[PDB]
Amino acid sequence: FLPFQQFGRDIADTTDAVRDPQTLEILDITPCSFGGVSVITPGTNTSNQ
Amino acid sequence: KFNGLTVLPPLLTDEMIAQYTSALLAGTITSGWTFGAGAALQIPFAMQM
Repeated sequence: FLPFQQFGRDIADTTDAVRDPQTLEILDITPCSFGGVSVITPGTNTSNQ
Repeated sequence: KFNGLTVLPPLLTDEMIAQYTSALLAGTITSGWTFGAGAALQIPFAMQM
């Protein structure tokens, strides 16, 4: 980052990386992992597992 | 995947699809037109043409 540029943005026009306003640092924002939940279960008349 | 677009893996992997192609190639050079219509039979490829 240039000395006067505090924060960057990605292709989606969302926060990508930011800088510490207190000290000199550059931190990249990577969203914490998430995903879907799939349920493998048999028929209602067979088992409830 | 960091922006929310989940790419699901295909059910047939590369080794299974390659096994089905080699299984069909070895069958086509064996029974020819036969195994598609029924049980495989031994015929020489010289008599197949």
